[PDB]
Amino acid sequence: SHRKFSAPRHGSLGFLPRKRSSRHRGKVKSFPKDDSSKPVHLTAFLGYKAGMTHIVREVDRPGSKVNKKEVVEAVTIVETPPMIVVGIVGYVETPRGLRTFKTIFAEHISDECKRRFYKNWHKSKKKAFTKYCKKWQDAAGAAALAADFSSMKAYCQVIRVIAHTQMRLLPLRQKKAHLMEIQVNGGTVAEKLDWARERLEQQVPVNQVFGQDEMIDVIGVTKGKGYKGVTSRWHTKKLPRKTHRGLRKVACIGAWHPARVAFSVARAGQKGYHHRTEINKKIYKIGQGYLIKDGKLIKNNASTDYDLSDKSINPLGGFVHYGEVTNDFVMLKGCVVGTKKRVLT
Amino acid sequence: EGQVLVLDGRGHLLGRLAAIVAKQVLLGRKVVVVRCEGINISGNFYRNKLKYLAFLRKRMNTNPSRGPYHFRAPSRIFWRTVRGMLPHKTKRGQAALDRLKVFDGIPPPYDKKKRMVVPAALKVVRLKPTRKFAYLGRLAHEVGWKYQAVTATLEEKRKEKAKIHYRKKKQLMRLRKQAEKNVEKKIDRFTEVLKTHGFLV
Amino acid sequence: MKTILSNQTVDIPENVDITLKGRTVIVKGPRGTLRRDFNHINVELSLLGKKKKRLRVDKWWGNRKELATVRTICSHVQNMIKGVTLGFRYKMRSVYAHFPINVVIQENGSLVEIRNFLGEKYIRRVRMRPGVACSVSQAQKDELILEGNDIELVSNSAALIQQATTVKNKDIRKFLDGIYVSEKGTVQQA
RNA sequence: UGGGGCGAAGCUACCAUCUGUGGGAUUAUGACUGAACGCCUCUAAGUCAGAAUCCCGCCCAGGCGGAACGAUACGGCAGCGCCGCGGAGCCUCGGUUGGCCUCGGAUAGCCGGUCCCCCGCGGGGUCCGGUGCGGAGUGCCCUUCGUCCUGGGAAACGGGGCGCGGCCGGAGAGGCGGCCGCCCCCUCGCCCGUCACGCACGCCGUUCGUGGGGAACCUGGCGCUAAACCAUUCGUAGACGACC
RNA sequence: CAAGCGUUCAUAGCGACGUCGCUUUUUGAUCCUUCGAUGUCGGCUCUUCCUAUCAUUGUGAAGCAGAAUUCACCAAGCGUUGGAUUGUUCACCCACUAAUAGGGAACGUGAGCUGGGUUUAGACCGUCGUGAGACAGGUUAGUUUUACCCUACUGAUGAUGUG
RNA sequence: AACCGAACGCCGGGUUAAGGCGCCCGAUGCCGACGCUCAUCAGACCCCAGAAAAGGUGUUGGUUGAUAUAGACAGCAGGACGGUGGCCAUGGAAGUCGGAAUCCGCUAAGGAGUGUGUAACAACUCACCUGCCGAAUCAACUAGCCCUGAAAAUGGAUGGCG
Ligand SMILES: [Mg+2]
Ligand SMILES: [Mg+2]
Ligand SMILES: [Mg+2]
Ligand SMILES: [Mg+2]
Ligand SMILES: [Mg+2]
Ligand SMILES: [Mg+2]
Ligand SMILES: [Mg+2]
Ligand SMILES: [Mg+2]
Ligand SMILES: [Mg+2]
Ligand SMILES: [Mg+2]
Ligand SMILES: [Mg+2]
Ligand SMILES: [Mg+2]
Ligand SMILES: [Mg+2]
Ligand SMILES: [Mg+2]
Ligand SMILES: [Mg+2]
Ligand SMILES: [Mg+2]
Ligand SMILES: [Mg+2]
Repeated sequence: SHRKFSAPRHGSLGFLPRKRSSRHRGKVKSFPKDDSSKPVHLTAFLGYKAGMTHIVREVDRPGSKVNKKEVVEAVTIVETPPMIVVGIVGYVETPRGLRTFKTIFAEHISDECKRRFYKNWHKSKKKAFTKYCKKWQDAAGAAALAADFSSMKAYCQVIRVIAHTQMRLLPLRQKKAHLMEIQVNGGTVAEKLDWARERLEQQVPVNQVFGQDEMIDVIGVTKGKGYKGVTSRWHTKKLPRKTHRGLRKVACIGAWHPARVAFSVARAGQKGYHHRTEINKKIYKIGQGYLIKDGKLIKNNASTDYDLSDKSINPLGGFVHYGEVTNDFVMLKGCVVGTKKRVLT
Repeated sequence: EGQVLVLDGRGHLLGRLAAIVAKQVLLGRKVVVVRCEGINISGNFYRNKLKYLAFLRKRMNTNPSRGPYHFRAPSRIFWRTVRGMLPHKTKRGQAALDRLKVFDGIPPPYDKKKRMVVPAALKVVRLKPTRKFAYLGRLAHEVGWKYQAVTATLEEKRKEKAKIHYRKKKQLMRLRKQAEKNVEKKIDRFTEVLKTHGFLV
Repeated sequence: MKTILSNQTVDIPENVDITLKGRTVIVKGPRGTLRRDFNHINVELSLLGKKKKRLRVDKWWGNRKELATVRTICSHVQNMIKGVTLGFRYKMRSVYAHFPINVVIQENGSLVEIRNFLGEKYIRRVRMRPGVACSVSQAQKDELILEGNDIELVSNSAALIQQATTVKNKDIRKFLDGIYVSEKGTVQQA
């Protein structure tokens, strides 16, 4: 017999191998469509979550009840010091998918970047990238990187730029940088390459990638919550106070005919630590780190022109539960996925 | 015959071909069907789309990741149809399928090999000219390929290339024929003995 | 019953020069050149008349339903000839009670721009097909002129704006407004 | 948890806050051209518009599915990768010339040649001339298959030394070609003489792709010179396991 | 099919006398399976499917001017609520809306619950019985097991393969 | 189970029944006949495992009746009148809500009317009859093949593949 009294399902399936994520720096899954006409830019970056705050903006939505009123918007602040480009990488299109030719990273490399290779390192001899580098100065420094780029010019189509974060600058206890390919959505390969050629080894800050008031999408991993019963996980009903064996459950899993519990019935399971792509968040402010020309500029952070104090976004006693944001943040409308200190793509 | 087979899927009939492939796979002969986008089907476009979409609804309710795999690439689609004509539960049937091999477009090694055509699965022969149809390419697209565009642009790139070879090969034959005439009185009593027992007339 | 033969000759004028690539007829006269493929219909197109006087379409081992088509090819060919000699002109007269349908062509032909049909704020836009030169008439009040060589192309394009202009959730017995075709003719008449 | 105010941290609530994103095929339907059916016709051959549909895209998982590139065990005893070229021996098998290429049309094609014309040795065009139950035919082409003698003719610079360096071209999942110097060596396809090769005394797995695939060990040259896991710590995570 | 209604007019909408079907959400027949007993009514929760479309998208109808409305097509994409009474399924009313469509899955779902009703043993009235006692005639009290085992599913380690 | 053939010591060869013969899967890897149909739900075998009245110029055959070089059919042009507010009905019905009826002239041919519609006309149209064209045309039945009628619940079965 039918359900007497209809209702929506509890919690979407288009979402549902609700497992502990296999990765942790939010992997970008789709890089925007490179229209070959507009200039070369990077399409992504890699900040990290600090904390949050009361922003007060004047509004300009003619028609609304709040035209020209003050409102407070809750905002995150994403600590985003500049990212170093180490290596470039070329993808060719195929019937079978999108295979990768030729990864080439720089002479030099870094040391934080090294970290994101050999698991336990104080044990290691730190040998990574020691015979690669040797190529950035000889006769075979002209073969396998020159004939190579010529190759990546010829046959290749889509070019990303491997870039490692500067972990050192942060208050995190972490020293292990966050490498990621960031696609270049430029105009034409070669132009989209004699450029990455040039930005090897080189600082890349947030004001290249991003503009203040661009809608962006944040890609990161949900804040962890352990095993949860069905009522916390799938957010179901509770059964009444009477029930002999547990009231934080689902009564009926299935009909004693499709003789399997289904796909799509509510269950106990890992909640949180899930990968998630949140979209279309606004940038309220692109920041600037407190740098020196004489004696600090803490001012150049939270000092809007309509108040002109000398604040840093750092509240009194840090962003509780990591620390002080000492370089370029981006201030994002509302809340973003993930806990504090979290790598946020 | 012996050795590896290469069949050029274009202009064939999806299952009519696959029955012939599958017979020879079971006789130990290695077949390689190529260019499966080109493979075509009797009945009008939509008919077989509608018939495919019927497939896609067939799906193991209690978990679908177990349930039937409705592969979308024509290679894969055809494989399926060949496979249904093998006894693939058993060891000889899986050992059979391994002798098969199937591509969308026409790849390395197989660009570079001459390649054959089953007239008894060939559309112009098997069908009437006043009847309608799908290309498994377009069918495959509207069902969830991602790679009709790519395997187009690559095949156009291959065609342009292959044309060069065809033209250079064309130019060697013109040399052969001119060099027969430029030496036809010290091979004029060998060519004799050719044309006498049939060869070369 | 299969009919051994059916055929038809199109009488081609002295102006035009058709030249058929196998089955594909191309036609060039004064106005321009048209092309069309009968790579479906399956017939034998001969150009028997010397100097150049006859297209003859055969059909040959054909049953009833393909015998039909002898005459249809024969038509799209006359219909080309009239197009490349004379050229067609569909006129379409806007119609109303009240809100003046307010047309404005906007590259050359191409964009036919329609404010105010029935007080509607949404400005309907309509593309023409290639080779179809729309233009607002004169010597008459609410009246477009769609000029082109190709019937096929000229009459989708009539119909596109004739159909873009349709009322909804009313009596279309009563609400007799929109733009619609009044006169299918030619540019030059002879 | 003696009681109760207030209460950081942490969980957590349309009880606070933030964010929910795009294409394609077309149904019904509406249409264009237009046949049957010397008219009319949404259709018989052709087209067009068309959605909470369907499929896809963003989104989530990620294969007895692949990618790229890092480093490759100094040693106190180690063990290997190449490269080449050397000697035995478990085993697991299938095979027993190759074919090195257009595109597609099918009530049509193939090729030649352009005198002529346009484009980038090529491509396109036009004219003519041949083939088209196809003879620069997958009914297809090629290459040979007992050995060497030597002493004529026909044929004469062909081939070789894992002969040796350089420049190409080829990337869809290349794995292959191609094209140039120099050393030494050899003189082979077809006719013929002319002799020869254990002639095993009618007998079977004969012949090769075979320096197969893989698993164990005897020579030289050049390079090499760890990471992983545990323990510890941390928590970004928690049952334990897993992870940062 | 079709006699009629519909001012007129068969067939916008309807439609008699007849007649051809489906459907298994109604009850019957039947007695094929189970009596070394498959938990026997309702409610809650939770999935999924069907369409026999109540809403909404796109459409064709009307006796469609608008407004409002019914007929029908693709169509099952997302909807179908809060209560008073009632063991109830079933009902009726208030209320909201956009709708308050209809159904299936062992008459979906007792090692999910509850146990209100059925349907033990205690009891009470009605009637019948001479009586023990009977009564789809009323009424109040009445123990609701066991998961560790294979499976499905949800997560979690992992696995041969890639030196 | 129960249909069809066929009744079974254990084997080699040959041969068959009922069945089959793209491939699963043995056999058509006949240069097999002659047909019919294209299904936006095809069809595809005695039980047995699906449909009906009823539809259906979807196409193919008949059957019968028609029409016509005195030149039809179809197409484009002209008339479609008068005797005549004919009679009943008046509420209007002069051809026309309805009916008895109910025929002549001009004839060419025009029904005292098929309809639109009009309160009634008109105005329009249709029978009838002409003008223009050139040879086959039309109607009712009846069958063959397909289309519709045709709507169900874990996903989906000519056996599957096709
Ligand atoms: Mg429901
Ligand atoms: Mg209890
Ligand atoms: Mg209305
Ligand atoms: Mg569309
Ligand atoms: Mg249509
Ligand atoms: Mg369209
Ligand atoms: Mg009546
Ligand atoms: Mg039991
Ligand atoms: Mg329906
Ligand atoms: Mg209640
Ligand atoms: Mg039940
Ligand atoms: Mg129980
Ligand atoms: Mg149960
Ligand atoms: Mg009780
Ligand atoms: Mg009792
Ligand atoms: Mg008493
Ligand atoms: Mg008594």
